[PDB]
Amino acid sequence: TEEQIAEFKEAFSLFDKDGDGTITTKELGTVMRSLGQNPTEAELQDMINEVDADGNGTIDFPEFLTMMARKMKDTDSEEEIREAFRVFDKDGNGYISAAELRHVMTNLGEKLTDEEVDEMIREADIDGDGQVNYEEFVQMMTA
Amino acid sequence: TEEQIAEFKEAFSLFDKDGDGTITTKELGTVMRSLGQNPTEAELQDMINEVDADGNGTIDFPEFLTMMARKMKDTDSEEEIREAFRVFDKDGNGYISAAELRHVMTNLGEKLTDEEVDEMIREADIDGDGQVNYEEFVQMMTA
Amino acid sequence: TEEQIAEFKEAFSLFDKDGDGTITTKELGTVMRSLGQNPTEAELQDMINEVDADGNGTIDFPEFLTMMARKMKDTDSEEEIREAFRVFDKDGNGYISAAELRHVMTNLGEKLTDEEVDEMIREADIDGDGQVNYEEFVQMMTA
Amino acid sequence: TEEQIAEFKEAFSLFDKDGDGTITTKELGTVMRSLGQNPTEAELQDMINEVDADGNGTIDFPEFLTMMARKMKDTDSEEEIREAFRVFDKDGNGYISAAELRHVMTNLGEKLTDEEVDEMIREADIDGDGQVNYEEFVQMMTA
Amino acid sequence: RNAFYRKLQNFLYNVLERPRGWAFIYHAYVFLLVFSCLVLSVFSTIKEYEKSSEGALYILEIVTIVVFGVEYFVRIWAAGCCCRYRGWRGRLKFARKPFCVIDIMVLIASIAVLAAGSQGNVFATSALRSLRFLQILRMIRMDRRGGTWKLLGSVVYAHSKELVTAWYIGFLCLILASFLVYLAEKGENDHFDTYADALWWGLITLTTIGYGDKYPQTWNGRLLAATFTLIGVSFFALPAGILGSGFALKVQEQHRQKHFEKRRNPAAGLIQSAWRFYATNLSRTDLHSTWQYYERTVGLKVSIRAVCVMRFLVSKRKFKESLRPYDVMDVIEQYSAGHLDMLSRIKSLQSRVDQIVGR
Amino acid sequence: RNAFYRKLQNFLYNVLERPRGWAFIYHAYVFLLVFSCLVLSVFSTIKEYEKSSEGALYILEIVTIVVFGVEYFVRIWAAGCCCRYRGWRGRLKFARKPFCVIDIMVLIASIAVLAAGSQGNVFATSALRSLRFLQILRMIRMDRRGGTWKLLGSVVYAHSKELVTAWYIGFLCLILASFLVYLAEKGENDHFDTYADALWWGLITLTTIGYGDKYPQTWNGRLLAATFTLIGVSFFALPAGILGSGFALKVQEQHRQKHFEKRRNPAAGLIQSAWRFYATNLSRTDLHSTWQYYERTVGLKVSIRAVCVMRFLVSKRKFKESLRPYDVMDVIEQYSAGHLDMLSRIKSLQSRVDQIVGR
Amino acid sequence: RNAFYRKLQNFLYNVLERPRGWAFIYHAYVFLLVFSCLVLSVFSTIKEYEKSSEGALYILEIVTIVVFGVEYFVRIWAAGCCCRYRGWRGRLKFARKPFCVIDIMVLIASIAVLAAGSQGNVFATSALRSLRFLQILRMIRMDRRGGTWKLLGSVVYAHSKELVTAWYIGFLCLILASFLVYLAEKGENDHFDTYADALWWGLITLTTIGYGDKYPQTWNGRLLAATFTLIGVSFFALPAGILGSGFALKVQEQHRQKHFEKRRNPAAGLIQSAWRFYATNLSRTDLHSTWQYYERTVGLKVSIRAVCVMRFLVSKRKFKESLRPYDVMDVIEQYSAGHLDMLSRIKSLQSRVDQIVGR
Amino acid sequence: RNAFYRKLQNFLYNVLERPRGWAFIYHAYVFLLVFSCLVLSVFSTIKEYEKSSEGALYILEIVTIVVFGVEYFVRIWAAGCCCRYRGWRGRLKFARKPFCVIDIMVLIASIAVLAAGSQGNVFATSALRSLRFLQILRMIRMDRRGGTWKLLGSVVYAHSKELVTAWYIGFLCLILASFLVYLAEKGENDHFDTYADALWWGLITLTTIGYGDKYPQTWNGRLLAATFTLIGVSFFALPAGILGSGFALKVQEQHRQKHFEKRRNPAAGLIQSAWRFYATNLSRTDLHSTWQYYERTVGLKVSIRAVCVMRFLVSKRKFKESLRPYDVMDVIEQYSAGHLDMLSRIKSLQSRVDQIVGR
Ligand SMILES: C#CCn1nc(NC(=O)C(CCC)CCC)c2cccc(OC(F)F)c21
Repeated sequence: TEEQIAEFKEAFSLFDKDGDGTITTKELGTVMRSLGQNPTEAELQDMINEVDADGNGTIDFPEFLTMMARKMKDTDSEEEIREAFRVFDKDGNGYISAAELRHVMTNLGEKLTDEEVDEMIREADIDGDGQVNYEEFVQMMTA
Repeated sequence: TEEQIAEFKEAFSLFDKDGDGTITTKELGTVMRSLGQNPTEAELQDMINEVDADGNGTIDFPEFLTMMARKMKDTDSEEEIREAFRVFDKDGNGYISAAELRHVMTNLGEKLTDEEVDEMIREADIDGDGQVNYEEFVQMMTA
Repeated sequence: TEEQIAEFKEAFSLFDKDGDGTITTKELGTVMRSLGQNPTEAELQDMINEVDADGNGTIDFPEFLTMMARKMKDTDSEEEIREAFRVFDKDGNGYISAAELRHVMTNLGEKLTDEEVDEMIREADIDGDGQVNYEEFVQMMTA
Repeated sequence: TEEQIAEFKEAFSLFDKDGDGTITTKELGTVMRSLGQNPTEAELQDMINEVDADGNGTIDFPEFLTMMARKMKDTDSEEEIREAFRVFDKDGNGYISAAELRHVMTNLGEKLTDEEVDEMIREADIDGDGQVNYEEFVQMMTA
Repeated sequence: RNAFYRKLQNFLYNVLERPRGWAFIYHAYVFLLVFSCLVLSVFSTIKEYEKSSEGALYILEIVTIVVFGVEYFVRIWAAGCCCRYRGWRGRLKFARKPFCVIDIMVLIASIAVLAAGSQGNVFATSALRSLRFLQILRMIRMDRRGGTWKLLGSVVYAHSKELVTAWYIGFLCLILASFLVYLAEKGENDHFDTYADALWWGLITLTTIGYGDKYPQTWNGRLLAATFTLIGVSFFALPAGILGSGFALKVQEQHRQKHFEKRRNPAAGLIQSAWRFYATNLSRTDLHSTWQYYERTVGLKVSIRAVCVMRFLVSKRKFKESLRPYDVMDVIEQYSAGHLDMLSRIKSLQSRVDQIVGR
Repeated sequence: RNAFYRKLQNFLYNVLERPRGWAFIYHAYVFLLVFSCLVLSVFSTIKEYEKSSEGALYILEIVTIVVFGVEYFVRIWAAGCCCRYRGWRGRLKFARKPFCVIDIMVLIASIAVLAAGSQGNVFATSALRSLRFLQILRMIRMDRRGGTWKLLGSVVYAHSKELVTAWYIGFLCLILASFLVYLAEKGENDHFDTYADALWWGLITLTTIGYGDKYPQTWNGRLLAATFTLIGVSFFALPAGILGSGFALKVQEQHRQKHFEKRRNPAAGLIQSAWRFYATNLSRTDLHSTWQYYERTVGLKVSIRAVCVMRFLVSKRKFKESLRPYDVMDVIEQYSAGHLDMLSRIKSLQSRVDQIVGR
Repeated sequence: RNAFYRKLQNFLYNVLERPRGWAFIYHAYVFLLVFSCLVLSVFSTIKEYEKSSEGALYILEIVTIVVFGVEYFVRIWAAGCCCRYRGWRGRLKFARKPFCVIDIMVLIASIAVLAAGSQGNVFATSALRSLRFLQILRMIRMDRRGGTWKLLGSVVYAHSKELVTAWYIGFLCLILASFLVYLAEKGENDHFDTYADALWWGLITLTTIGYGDKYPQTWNGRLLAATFTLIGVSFFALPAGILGSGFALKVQEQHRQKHFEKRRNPAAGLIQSAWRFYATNLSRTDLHSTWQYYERTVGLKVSIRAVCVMRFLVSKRKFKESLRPYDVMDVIEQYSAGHLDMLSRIKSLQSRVDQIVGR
Repeated sequence: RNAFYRKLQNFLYNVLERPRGWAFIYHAYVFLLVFSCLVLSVFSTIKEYEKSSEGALYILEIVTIVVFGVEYFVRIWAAGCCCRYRGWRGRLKFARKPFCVIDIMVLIASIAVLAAGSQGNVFATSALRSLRFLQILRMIRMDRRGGTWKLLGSVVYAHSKELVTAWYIGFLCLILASFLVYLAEKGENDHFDTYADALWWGLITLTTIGYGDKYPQTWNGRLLAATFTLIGVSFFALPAGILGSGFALKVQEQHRQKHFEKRRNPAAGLIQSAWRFYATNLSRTDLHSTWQYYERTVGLKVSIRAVCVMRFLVSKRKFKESLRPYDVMDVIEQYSAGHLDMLSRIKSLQSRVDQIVGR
């Protein structure tokens, strides 16, 4: 829709500082420093790599839009998320106690707040028992 | 006895600074800095881990009291002390010269004063020969 | 020719600062710092080693002239350049796309400008197709 | 002889600063800093170890005198010096060119002056040919 | 007892599908039983011990059909425990697994051969062949994962060049030695009548089997046999040594790497990034409120989505390079990064102290 | 000579129980003697050399009973040296050790068989069997610790998966090759009368024993035997190579790790912490005066006790993780800690110089 | 279709000369065909299966001559793809390669023997010998690079001392054991008639071939044979184990080093330095204008040339020491440089802060 | 030509005593000649080939005596080159070397046996035995250093525990399997008449020699033989694999360590310290003037001497710990020192910046 393209252009201009039609490492760094979290240049370079396909060293509008058009279902993302959940699956059956996620999922890496983890629980834990089954949850997210 | 519980509460309050009913890493660090020895945060975290069972990151009164109720005899501490003595037993028979302890036991790790090592000698060395036998000494401590 | 020897002496004096008849590490360092690129003492010592044969720790006029008399054809330089090109030869046949050189040859190590790489292309790429053949090019340079 | 003992006591007092009858690491460090070469605490501790036999952490007069009474012949020093010379013996026959010693012996480790190396040459090189034979030289030093 | 039932079902599933520890004991017993049956089948071939072996074999066949049926039903129940196969349809989906269908086919074949033997029309040879083949089939089924084949193939491919060198050199040595000994003996020795016999002798010698039917009996034949065997035996023994050393080195490297562990950080990042990227919803009361929180920390919508996917993508890559960490890669890359970082900070110290001097 | 007596007793105990170095010589001699006896026993079975072997065996049996009795008494004395078995009751407690009681039982059995032979009523077969079994029993006793069995089991378990792969693949290859060669030969060759004979041939071939009683004699039989043996021999030789390589790698890793040493620091921490935690007395004139000293450096009683136990506890863990240090764990953890510490201190430098600029 | 033709020609060249991956399949097939022919040739030697084997061998010989001719022509075309052999003269130059000329010689020999068989004058023995030798020649040609021989020689030389120790000790043990068993048996056993027979027995025993024609039959002979074989078998098996372990360790070290990669930096430096050193021209419009640019950044001519060659020279050395990087050399040298650099910068910090205190 | 004579003498000495590279060729030739002689001697034992073998053996004996005499004289000259054996007395001292005297004794024995054969009184058997023993003696002399024995002993001792485990377990398995098979067969099979025969069978089976004279022929005997051999063969093959893997690992570790090198610094320090400690003379015009220089840089005499000896002593120790550097010790100690130094300097930075803040 044209509204989505207008949103894309507006925010691409917002990120753009000098106005060269592309988003550089410093632009992402400063905008997400305003976001509170200070990155490392390696992370910004990683973003430059994963968006850009021509190796321009920045993020251009066409690649931005193409990455925008790719939703979770069209990402071939099932294997990665399943494996990530499995590595955290101590029993190996496929059930994880919500308390386990609260203790670990909010205590490691990009730690999340209580609201986010509880929303994860009420989303994946349809039965509301605490034995979250990651396979069905990730499959229905990727639907 | 109630006197022991009163002592426990009094000192737990003494260690407590803000008054949250629990002893944090900084409280132990500052109190044992007043004690003369400056720790490392790893040591304080190790204490927090060893006392606390619910992973609160501090030391609470119930775990304090439970650790208090555990005397040496009820610690399953025989194997560790026997092995530690054995690693220092050069001959391997079980006899160590008190001069050996004085040279080494007060020259490595948490070095102790002459009074402490001589008291060790007169305690373990019942025969008063200098050939301290660690097995019987540790067993009778653990009695 | 005598003109070449006069040039050699003039520039050897130019490099010489104190006037001892030899060029030291500091002389090379300062002259090529004026050249824009700041070296490391290891590089200057490497030059001192490669020119000098008596291990004087500097560069003397005789070794300078002897190194001057050695042109590429009399350097036994074919194997090294062929191997260097081969390590960059992805296909292994012997043809490299000029775009590949532009992307890599000017993006790694002693990166060169667009003019230099394009001159490389028009020199080695006699056919003007972009499939530069390093073997013939290096052989004719070494001619 | 009594003169030697008087010399020993005089210099032991000279090294002594506080006057405790023993030479500490700092005393050796400062005296050999006055000597021009600044040591490392590891070297001073090594000296403390090699003199002292009771592990006092310093150098006492008795051990000083006992080390004084030990001349090269009574040191069992033949094997070490022979092996050290052999490791430098490129040919392995036992002959080393005096020029080799001048290039290396005065360019590595405790580099020595031209006078010292030339005196080494005229001492070991009895024949005066430059093919110094280390075995006989070291044996006659150890005589 | 919901808790008790779930615990017991999980325990049986672990024993029957993921025998980490003591559970292997049970499997061993089953194998033993199957193996015992196989041995009895062999004794059934011999005509001298036909009666006793046949009786014991029939008893053991009844026992093993009973045990296999019980195990198959309990395994169906256990797979029922697993969420992937919850419900009747899930259990049926599990039962379509190739090894499960193979096992049920073997069970049906065993009960069928027993019933046919009861009928008596089936010939004894047919029943014996059937039961032997079913026994070997369950023996193969014991693996249930192809782990042994995969490991052997991995180690063989790792040393493909060395193994091919061994095979090639040993083959050349075998051909040459066999031909030379054939020339030396030929008519003098009855054993080496034809070059095929010489090749058979060479193969049986270099492999060190040495049956003794074929062996040189002439001075030149024996001399050449000695010179060539002294190297051919080693060449033919090479592959076993190469594979054994490779297996031991692989075991060492695994006991180091898998004992490293210290992972799940990229997996946690992947979980977080997937959660946030799903959260990029159409302004509903779900995590997209948390997305308003995230954007608060700072048209803009797209950037939000962009960054979320980006973490997702980067997180993916991390886990992908963290799935099988290599000690040498980890150490070299960490050393490079750390030393370069320290050097850069040191140069920052030099610049800052220079400006302080200026100040 | 109290000092001399203690020194001699300790020397004998070290030789008889902890033979670190040259003491092994003595043990070897004993083994040799025992081994010699065993060999003589074998010669006693042969009816041709009965007389001389029997005479030498009786002489050696007298010698070995004498030596074993002397050694047992001296070992009792030596165990007496050890503090764990000081006194008559301590020596008796030591004598209850399973290997000591086994040795004394063997000694009584040997003297009993000698006495029975003197009586003459005991049959020669009984005495021969008895002495052979006692000899093998002392041979087993030579280990005295189970070290060989423990080491073999450890290395086998370490390579359990690889060994099982080798066994499984070799077994499948043996079955398949034996069956194919049986089909190829069957009636053509008298050797392969029955599938049991074919299995025997396959086992004797793939193991490379190659007795020669069984061997294919048909073109197709020989062809299949060649193709299958070329791989089966390697498969059956695999386990020896895997175990040997594992043993060598274990020896290398041990010669590195146990050669590290540089330990006893956590053990010293344990000694100190146990001393201080015992010192937490009821305000008596013992170390609790040193506890008043410790608290001076700073109701409070409990805290004192608390901290003491804490060191105790923490010290324990350290020794527990320092009992068998791993080079990879040590290096990785020290690198992480050191580099993180240096980076944090560098950032502290940046902050401090920034404030200095502010100052 | 210029692009299509070039792509197809490159694909065929890669398959026929540089079979990295799936291309090996094709080669395997060819080998199989050749190998099959060889086997048929063996069956041709046997007089019983002469007819069928000869017919199949003739059919396969026609097939293989056709295939080899097609492959040779296509390989000529493929080498034509390579720039080194572009044009008719380039293709002819390629065809002078020793393996190519060997292959064409084998092809001519095969067609010639087929034509002679068609004529009928050529004796059957001549044709059989010719075809067998051509088959083995193509088998050798399969390597086409000498890779197997080079790898085997490298590993053998690496363990030259250990292999020589094994050979020497095994030879001494063989001589000693054979002589002792000869003395023990000599006239008692018909097998050990002469010391040559004893040596043959010893060689066949220590190698573990154990034909069974020769074996001790006396008590002392068997005793000595046992004592000496228990060690001789291990000594003779040593070389296979040493070579196998060496091969496995080499594979591990290669799978680490070649998996490092992270190179071409010195190669890029070489390219740049050669470009600049060629650029030192006689003041023409070529890169020497870029040389005026280079000198602008600063009689002088020589210095320019000097520095260019200098980079060249140093670049060379770098690539020469970067051709086969050694993990131990890299790590040790980088650690030394990095720690010394950090220490020197730290002392610079001490000096600068001291002067700041002075300031 | 003094220079030419010295160069040639040194070249010959290097070839005959320190054959680093191509010189080995010559030695090989000599070995070949000696080996050839040995083989001829074997052919001399056979009565059928007596004449031709004897003639060739006499020719080769003359050739080898000539060559050995020439080599011995040239080796005396070469040792004359070495400074250790300069002069007539030095050369005579060299000739007292045990291997040189052994070689001359062998030479005299060979010439003596040749002269006796010329006389004819000496019996042919005496001459044959003499020449065979001299040949083996020179074969042993080929080592000339005991390097092979030393290396084998080192590797065996390194794996002493593992080898003893293998021997012990294999011996127990052999005894048990032989006894069980003896019980199974006993009277049924003529082969296993006595337990000695069963032990012989077990030894020949587990070693995989498999002569074929002895083999079980009963169902229970064959069953037990299979079960026990499946493990006994591996146990008996273990030692070869363990030793081979140990040799390969030792070769790898040496090719790393000796490839390190980067030494002679402690040796240079030792040289300097010995020079200075000798210089501590009685105030003569020798280096003691340099000692006055050294003391100038600063009764005092003793301190000078003290410090000189001190360097000497420390230098000694350094070389002693630098003679055989260990990669793990080097890396661990350097890492500890470097990181502790950097941490201490960082804390110095913190203290200095704190005082600067105070300033
Ligand atoms: C020990 C022993 C037995 N053994 N093993 C040998 N094998 C090899 O050398 C390489 C061949 C390549 C040089 C095998 C690796 C392919 C060998 C060679 C000559 C003499 C031998 O016996 C003698 F020395 F007693 C040999």
